Amino acid sequence: QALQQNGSSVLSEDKSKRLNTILNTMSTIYSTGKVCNPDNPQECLLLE
Amino acid sequence: QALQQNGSSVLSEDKSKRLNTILNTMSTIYSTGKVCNPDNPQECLLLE
Ligand SMILES: *[C@@H]1O[C@H](CO)[C@@H](O[C@@H]2O[C@H](CO)[C@@H](O)[C@H](O)[C@H]2NC(C)=O)[C@H](O)[C@H]1NC(C)=O
Ligand SMILES: *[C@@H]1O[C@H](CO)[C@@H](O[C@@H]2O[C@H](CO)[C@@H](O)[C@H](O)[C@H]2NC(C)=O)[C@H](O)[C@H]1NC(C)=O
Repeated sequence: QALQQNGSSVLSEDKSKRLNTILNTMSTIYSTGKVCNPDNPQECLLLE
Repeated sequence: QALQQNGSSVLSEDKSKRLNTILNTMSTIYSTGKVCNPDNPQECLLLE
């Protein structure tokens, strides 16, 4: 039963690639998001 | 008369400082400003 699980393989190929690109997009948005000042918008800050 | 010109020194000290900081601000805004796509705002392009 530790080797039986199919995981996400039961999904169709199109839906599987859609889920993969959604996960990648969410991770990238979190990793490279920027905010900056209302008065000096030339320099922005990351999160970390 | 090539050495006699008073230049910008006739201005008051506060006004001279104001003009200098205005010029520096304008140059920096031109140099470091950037724009980016409406759909993927994570990466933004400079001018040059
Ligand atoms: C994991 O994947 C297997 C095969 O990929 C799946 O088995 C299917 O099971 C149904 C119902 O018994 C059969 O009618 C199909 O013919 C099987 N294969 C197909 C074509 O999907 C099953 O979904 C999963 N097995 C477990 C234990 O979770
Ligand atoms: C710039 O040089 C001029 C030329 O002398 C200086 O002008 C003086 O003030 C008035 C306006 O020209 C004149 O009537 C005086 O004869 C000038 N005497 C001086 C030396 O003040 C002016 O002072 C100089 N500007 C600065 C910032 O020193």
